Amino acid sequence: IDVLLGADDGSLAFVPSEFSISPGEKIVFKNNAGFPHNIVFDEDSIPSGVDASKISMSEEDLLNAKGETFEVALSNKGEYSFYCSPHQGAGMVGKVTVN
Repeated sequence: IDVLLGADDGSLAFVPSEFSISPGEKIVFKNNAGFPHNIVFDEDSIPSGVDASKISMSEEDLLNAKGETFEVALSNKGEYSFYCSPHQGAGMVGKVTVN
């Protein structure tokens, strides 16, 4: 599934922000608008036993250019909360469910 970072009107959102995938389905996060952006999984808000480091950007890492992507595949089932660190307070947050 593709997810935009920034809406086409410049809104600081993931599009989509809430979505479900199957195990080992790839997510491609694509820099769209209002970058730089990143994708961080909340270590307190992912399935038990998952290593956030394996699936997230560092807080300090950025995608700086239009069309840069970060791709990830999730295998454990459950709910995963993520956010964009520089824009978290703006509400640039999301949740994926692996079912």
